[PDB]
Amino acid sequence: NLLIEPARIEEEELTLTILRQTGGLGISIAGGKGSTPYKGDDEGIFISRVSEEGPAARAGVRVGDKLLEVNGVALQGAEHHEAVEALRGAGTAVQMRVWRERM
Amino acid sequence: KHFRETEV
Repeated sequence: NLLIEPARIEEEELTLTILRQTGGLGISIAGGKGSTPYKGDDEGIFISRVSEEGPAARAGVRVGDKLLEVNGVALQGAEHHEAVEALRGAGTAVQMRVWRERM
Repeated sequence: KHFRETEV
């Protein structure tokens, strides 16, 4: 019988839960309505940096992830300062719904 | 306009 051909995950949406440490969430975000897009014409919010061995890294967040929701509140159409505020106010466990195109 | 990036 013929060899199995492995599957290929092309893209995903996933929810990562970051446990805030004294230093913060261990990420930078970039983007926002009216701002210079992080990617193409997409004015959304993206994870632009992930601190090595910080909380986000341990939670499985990756640079390039598009940040769709913070604790269930959608960031679609948000300005940069609004996304920063959502994240700073998200409490101890921060559920991050992201879109990941690079596997 | 600016590229906006913030550590959180």
